[PDB]
Amino acid sequence: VETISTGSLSLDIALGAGGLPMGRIVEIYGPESSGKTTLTLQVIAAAQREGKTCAFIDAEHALDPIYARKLGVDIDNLLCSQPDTGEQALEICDALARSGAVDVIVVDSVAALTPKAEIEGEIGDSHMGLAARMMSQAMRKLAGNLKQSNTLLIFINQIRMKIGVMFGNPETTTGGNALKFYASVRLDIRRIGAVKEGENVVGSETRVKVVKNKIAAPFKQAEFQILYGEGINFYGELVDLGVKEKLIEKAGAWYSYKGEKIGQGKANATAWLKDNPETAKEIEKKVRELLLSNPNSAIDENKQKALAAALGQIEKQFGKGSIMRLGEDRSMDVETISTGSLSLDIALGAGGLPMGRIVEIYGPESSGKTTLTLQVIAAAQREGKTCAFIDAEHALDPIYARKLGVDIDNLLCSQPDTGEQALEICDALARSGAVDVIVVDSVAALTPKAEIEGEIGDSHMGLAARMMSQAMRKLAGNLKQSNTLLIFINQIRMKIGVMFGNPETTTGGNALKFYASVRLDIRRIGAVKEGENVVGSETRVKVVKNKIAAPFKQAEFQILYGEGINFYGELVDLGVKEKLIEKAGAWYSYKGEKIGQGKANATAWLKDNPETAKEIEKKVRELLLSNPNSAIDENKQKALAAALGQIEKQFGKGSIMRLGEDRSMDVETISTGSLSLDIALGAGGLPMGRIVEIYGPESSGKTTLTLQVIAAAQREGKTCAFIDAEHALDPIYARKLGVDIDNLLCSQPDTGEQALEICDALARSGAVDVIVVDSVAALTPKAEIEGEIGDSHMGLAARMMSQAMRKLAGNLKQSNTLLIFINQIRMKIGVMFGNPETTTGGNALKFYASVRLDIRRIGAVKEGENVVGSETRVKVVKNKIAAPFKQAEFQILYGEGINFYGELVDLGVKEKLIEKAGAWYSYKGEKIGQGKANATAWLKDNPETAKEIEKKVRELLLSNPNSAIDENKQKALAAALGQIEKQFGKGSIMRLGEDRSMDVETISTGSLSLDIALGAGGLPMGRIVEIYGPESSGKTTLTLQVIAAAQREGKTCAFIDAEHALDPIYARKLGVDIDNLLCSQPDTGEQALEICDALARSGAVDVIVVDSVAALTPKAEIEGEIGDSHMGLAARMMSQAMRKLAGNLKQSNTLLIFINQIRMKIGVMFGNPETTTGGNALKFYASVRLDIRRIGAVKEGENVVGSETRVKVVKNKIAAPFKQAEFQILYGEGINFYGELVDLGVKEKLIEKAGAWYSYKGEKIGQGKANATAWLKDNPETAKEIEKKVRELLLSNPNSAIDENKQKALAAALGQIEKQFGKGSIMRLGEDRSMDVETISTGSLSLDIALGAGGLPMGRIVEIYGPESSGKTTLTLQVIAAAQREGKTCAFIDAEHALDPIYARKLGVDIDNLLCSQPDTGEQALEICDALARSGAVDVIVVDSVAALTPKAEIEMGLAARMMSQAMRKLAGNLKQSNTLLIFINQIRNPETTTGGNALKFYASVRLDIRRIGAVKEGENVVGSETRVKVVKNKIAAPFKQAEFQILYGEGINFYGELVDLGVKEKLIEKAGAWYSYKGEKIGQGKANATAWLKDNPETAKEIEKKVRELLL
DNA sequence: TTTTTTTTTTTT
Ligand SMILES: Nc1ncnc2c1ncn2[C@@H]1O[C@H](COP(=O)(O)OP(=O)(O)O)[C@@H](O)[C@H]1O
Ligand SMILES: Nc1ncnc2c1ncn2[C@@H]1O[C@H](COP(=O)(O)OP(=O)(O)O)[C@@H](O)[C@H]1O
Ligand SMILES: Nc1ncnc2c1ncn2[C@@H]1O[C@H](COP(=O)(O)OP(=O)(O)O)[C@@H](O)[C@H]1O
Ligand SMILES: Nc1ncnc2c1ncn2[C@@H]1O[C@H](COP(=O)(O)OP(=O)(O)O)[C@@H](O)[C@H]1O
Ligand SMILES: Nc1ncnc2c1ncn2[C@@H]1O[C@H](COP(=O)(O)OP(=O)(O)O)[C@@H](O)[C@H]1O
Ligand code: ALF
Ligand code: ALF
Ligand code: ALF
Ligand code: ALF
Ligand code: ALF
Ligand SMILES: [Mg+2]
Ligand SMILES: [Mg+2]
Ligand SMILES: [Mg+2]
Ligand SMILES: [Mg+2]
Ligand SMILES: [Mg+2]
Repeated sequence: VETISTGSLSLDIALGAGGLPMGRIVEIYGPESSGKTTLTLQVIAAAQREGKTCAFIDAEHALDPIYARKLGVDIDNLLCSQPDTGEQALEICDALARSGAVDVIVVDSVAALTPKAEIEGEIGDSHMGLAARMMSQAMRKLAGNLKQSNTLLIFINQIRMKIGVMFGNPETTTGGNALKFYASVRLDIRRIGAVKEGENVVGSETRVKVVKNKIAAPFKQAEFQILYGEGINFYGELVDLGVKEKLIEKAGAWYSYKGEKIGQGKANATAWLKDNPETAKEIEKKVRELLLSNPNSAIDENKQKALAAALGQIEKQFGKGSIMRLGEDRSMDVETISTGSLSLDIALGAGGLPMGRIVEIYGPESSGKTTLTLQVIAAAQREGKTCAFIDAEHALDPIYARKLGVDIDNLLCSQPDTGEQALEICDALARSGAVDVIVVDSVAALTPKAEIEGEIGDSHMGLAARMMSQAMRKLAGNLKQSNTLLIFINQIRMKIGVMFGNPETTTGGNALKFYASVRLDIRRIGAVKEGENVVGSETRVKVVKNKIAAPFKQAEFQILYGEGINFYGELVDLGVKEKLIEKAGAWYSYKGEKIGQGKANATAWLKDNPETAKEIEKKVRELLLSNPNSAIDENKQKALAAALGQIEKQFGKGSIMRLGEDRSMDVETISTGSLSLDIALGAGGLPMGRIVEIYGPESSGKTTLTLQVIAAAQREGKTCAFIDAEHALDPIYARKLGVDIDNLLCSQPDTGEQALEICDALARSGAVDVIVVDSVAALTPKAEIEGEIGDSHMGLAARMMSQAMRKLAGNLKQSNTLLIFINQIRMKIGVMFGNPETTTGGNALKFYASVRLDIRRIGAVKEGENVVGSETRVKVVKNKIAAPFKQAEFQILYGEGINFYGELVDLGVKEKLIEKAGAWYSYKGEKIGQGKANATAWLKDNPETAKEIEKKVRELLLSNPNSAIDENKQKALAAALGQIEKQFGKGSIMRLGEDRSMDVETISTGSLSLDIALGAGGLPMGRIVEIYGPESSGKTTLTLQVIAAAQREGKTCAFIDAEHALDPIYARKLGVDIDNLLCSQPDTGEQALEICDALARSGAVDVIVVDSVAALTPKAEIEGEIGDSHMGLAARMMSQAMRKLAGNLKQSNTLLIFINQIRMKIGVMFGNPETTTGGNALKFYASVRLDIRRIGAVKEGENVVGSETRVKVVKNKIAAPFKQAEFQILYGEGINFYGELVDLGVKEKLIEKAGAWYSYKGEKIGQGKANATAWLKDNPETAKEIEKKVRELLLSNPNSAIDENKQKALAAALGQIEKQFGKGSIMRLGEDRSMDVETISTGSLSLDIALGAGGLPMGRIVEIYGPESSGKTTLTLQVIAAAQREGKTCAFIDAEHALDPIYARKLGVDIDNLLCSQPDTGEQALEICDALARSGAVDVIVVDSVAALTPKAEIEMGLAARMMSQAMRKLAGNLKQSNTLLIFINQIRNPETTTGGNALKFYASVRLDIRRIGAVKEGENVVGSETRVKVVKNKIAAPFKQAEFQILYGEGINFYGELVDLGVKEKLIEKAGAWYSYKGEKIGQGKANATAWLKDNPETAKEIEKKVRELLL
């Protein structure tokens, strides 16, 4: 075995034998730009340095001869070949091997070795493993020849992925398995970092692993630097190795050799060795002796004879220039084209993009990719070059291209049908030699033929990737031999599950990375502004890959809209920077002469003096470029025409043509229904044959806007379709907005794939003009719908959308169909920089949209009292047909739509076409109205004059102004419709007007005034409703009243008690049929929602209510600890739930009501700090949202007997929003329905009211509201009559074997739920014993009475709060004592660290059995609570001071609040299922509050306010505290009763004192002055003595107590 | 033969 150096010392060591073995095969592989070619050239250079002869087979067609020279290669003696086919490449290898005159041969890219059959055949033609069998045959033949000539053959290879492998390294290598076996050495090379000169990236930090080795041990590795334009930092290695081997001394930063200092810092020591080559050789020789395992490494006139002969043979076999010395190959010289940006041309090092090469440009949407591309085309055309543009994205604006200086009339342009077609056109144009630059717009849009013909949702895993890989193989050679530049534009995608480095990728696989000679990352970094107006984009381009000069330089410039790259701007900045242009303050000077004040003016001057500009530019280039360069056309036109004729013959008529003459490319627009929006869009409306996205918050007007565009289109004879994926379209409302309901095609699809397949089918028919998809957020993948809630389908919707765009874009353009996608907003978590808002469904839509609109409600339109419309703003956030970032403001008037004529007035006035003198509006001298309202009415009334004004407003304000047949449509329409129905079932698409299942049906809410407020008379069936409000505002109550009303009509209901706080007895009092109410207290939030889905799908349940989304705790959270962060886990759960539920609920006609709680949003001192739990999804999916609030007390003199209540309709999709209802909730009775009826009756003049007397139809019905109410309750028939009339008068939107299938399906779904989630997971409320309320005494009799139920409820949460020393702990210990006295087990969490055990004993606590904990952190305290709850062995737990519950992070805003909120979520369920009472004591901070946030307010079943109101005195001594407790919240009995008792110190609550007072109050104990008597017998004088007597007579005391309880409980 | 592509707030 004999070896050759690799050019790296550490690699030579890693290889064990000191280098690569002669007469063997070697493979080198790695990612793009990892240093494969470089390494290879370094081995060639080292070999040549020793008199060896080398050959380079550049199959990749990307060798830079000048660069090879810089790496020390003898260019003039390097044999070089750029072969046509892979077989040719390998035949040359064999011939060179057999000659015995070549020492090392390197083949650059086996990946580029294309079989002859493949080259000749089309792109997208199958030749399975043809390259593999070719390689296999080559090795067989080569191995023997290489050995007998002692020739080293190095194969460079690229990396590919292996699709379908979910188990081990997914990486592979090209060209099959043969090379693996035949290689004596295999090397894996990788770039592991950057080498930096402060700012500049000057090299690559590199690692090589010896992955296979037949000449020494494998698996050693080398690390070294590749310095650009220099090569392997050899002397760097030498320093490190020298130091490591103790030949070079290193004291701190000082390097020494043999006593003499050689440099400070690695950089300087390296420079010294470079400078002293003799000493370097000495050190190297020693390093090798020390570290190499093996000791390795007429006569030449026979070589030259045989060389010339083999060379002559190769040329005879394969043609003239098939092999030659690199130095003399002119076709190998790098030639460049300007990019249109001066600073980019500088960044690229060589002055522009290289001819005959592939270039990639990628970046986010609207970053300037197409623009840049067109600017390079314009520059090329300006120099007489010929260009072609492949518009695969179907979004090129010819007029815009012209504005950027493109010669539209000579730009070849193609909008190809398939990706293979696109690439076949590229190949054909390349091969012709008549086209100079070709740009392919979006590889992302290059859709494989099989994908286009397949359905949406069919998987074609890496079909585009393998297509691209085949394309590069074929294109690289053709492009070089024609000197044609090919630019690929690419989009960005996210790679999922990557939280390390860069999550960004590029479309179309890995091939392009490798084959690109330059890769550019372009980005918008800011706005260019003319004060107000955004007039351009501030832009940055990074040179991310570079094969013709150093990489990683960057350019910054402006893109000015409608003008292009600000070239002269760059020139000023560069001129100033290079001291060619002088800048004194704001004054710019050239050669002494002032050229302008401010950058703007200096720029204008250069534009004006082109000769001087050229001079400055020439100098800037000389100063800043690192790699500067230095019958004929009638053959071109002949070959061009022939290739063009060929393309048209192969792919049909208009498959390629001059842009200027393609009529189908002219942008045509449709009105949006808003005039100011049409103006904002620049072109006058939305573009036909394009994709548009509209997004914004809930109820911002997305659907409305969309329907207005449909209406306007229909008004012009166009055909429209509406895909209601959100399942929330109101046909009657659509009609009010002027939509032709009877001709609007409408679909409520089952899956997202179905929705998109329908879009495709409608597009392809060519019979539909505009299609709108309502909510991409609602487009649920098939796998997701069939899966369970909580199954993860990470980015399944995203990959679906990405596939859809690919297929849709082409079809929409060729049918001239407008597709509008509505989207919702989501928050992106962990983003406190810029904008936390996003959009659903991934990144594809951003890129493919020609227009993106951000719509927002910015205020209310008011008729004094009534909210009659929404004030609206739309921002044009993306625009491909005119400048972006303009905005529109208009009104949406409910039940009417966009106020188009309103805009017209304002615009008319603004443009001085309509005169406005005070309040009077005039047109052409004639008065048209007083006030905006009347002027609007006038224009509406005079449509001809309105058109005239509108036409003028458009002329004045638009920047981008515009301009058998139907029986084929109807034929194709019917066919596509028939197809859709055959594929997806009967009613899967139909005319809206005739879809009965779309009509809105309602259920009463139990409140008459609410039913009126809702406009439609109640809540809508088959929809989602949300109710939210503060604690005890009446959410559950309202809900139960709707259930009761539903049951009263024979409907079936279910209640999901996630809050674990439903009182069955109370539900009964509110009129609920307890025995038939399905009830569930689920363990996790996913379970709760899975039950909802299952009940919905059964079709046997009519209304379902979920009590507290706030209580819907994700499974991961429940199983995790308290204080574990599950940021937005509940939100993503809710978001998935809505997606699945919406469709099921509609198709079963099931109403789902979600109750929600309120939380505060921290750091918000602007508008409303209130929010709702569980994220944003529910806002969007709810058809009605209700805000309920307690606004006062209903009183029977003393007693609080009900709550005065207000409900605001905060969102409404079935009638106008923002109306409100006010009614009473009477405790233990419910909503006072007949009360409302009286008030409404009187208000509507149906019931007469003379003073206090109420009359109906002449006959007196009662004196006072109370009695009139009683009368209606008593005469139900008359009440119905009055109610019917009140509804007719006040509703704005009035409505209009069978049960044995229900019971069969119900039982089945119930059986299923129980099988899935365990025994008692759902049952009838009436028979659930675990739901009954059980109580524990508080230790105070009067408190037990105040609580109504006789004490605190087991399995619930209780809060006690009050000032310091008010008796909180005491009370708590008394409840513990009472519990222990009954054999219960108690625990005390002393977070306040202030429990006195001796005192607890005095209050009668069993100290020895009281579990006690003084926890370190709040999370620990609560984790202990949870653990004790879950054990089921503790009966009552008290936590002393939530105020003392300090979060873990704090012992290192609202951290405690979010902790408490998480705790309640987890505790509520566990406490109920163990029947454990948890009491929280709280402190005070009405200006009073409580610690630890809002959660506890909501979750407490009882809240107690305790207060010291005076002193108990033994003459002198204060011996106790006089105490008052108010029941401030109560879920088990009426609230607001109060107790008063004494706390006697060292004794506790004075129980017998209470007994006296109660006894006296109830007339059981007689009190004559100061004398107390029982049953005639005197028991004491003064309260003190009576108390002592009862204490002394316990039997009598029991008797009195028993009676007091019977009377007062 | 050879990758595909994000999800979504928390709470005085
Ligand atoms: N002509 C050149 N001028 C300056 N730097 C170059 C040149 N060619 C390559 N480089 C740099 O050398 C490194 C490796 O290049 P190369 O050996 O071509 O990688 P590979 O062959 O593995 O694709 C890259 O960082 C690249 O930018
Ligand atoms: N027809 C047009 N009129 C005005 N501005 C445009 C037009 N087309 C593109 N622009 C603006 O130029 C910038 C870059 O657009 P473009 O080059 O199409 O980006 P990309 O191709 O990278 O998606 C964006 O700000 C865009 O709005
Ligand atoms: N059927 C209807 N009757 C009355 N007003 C409606 C109706 N539908 C929607 N609106 C009102 O119009 C505005 C926008 O509604 P919509 O276009 O559905 O919002 P989005 O689709 O953005 O969620 C809201 O104020 C809404 O309450
Ligand atoms: N079991 C009950 N007995 C008497 N009054 C009750 C009962 N449950 C609730 N209430 C009262 O009805 C009103 C509304 O209670 P609720 O509907 O549970 O409020 P929310 O569900 O909004 O927290 C409150 O005044 C509450 O005290
Ligand atoms: N160990 C004790 N000895 C005497 N008096 C006490 C003792 N502990 C509490 N008190 C008195 O009992 C009353 C209420 O105390 P406590 O129940 O601890 O109030 P809180 O816990 O609400 O601050 C106060 O007047 C206090 O002075
Ligand atoms: F293999 Al390369 F640029 F030559 F990625
Ligand atoms: F790449 Al684009 F609009 F053309 F984002
Ligand atoms: F997008 Al919506 F109600 F339809 F907020
Ligand atoms: F929402 Al509640 F008591 F049920 F405040
Ligand atoms: F002493 Al305190 F609440 F004030 F326990
Ligand atoms: Mg290379
Ligand atoms: Mg583009
Ligand atoms: Mg909508
Ligand atoms: Mg409730
Ligand atoms: Mg205390």
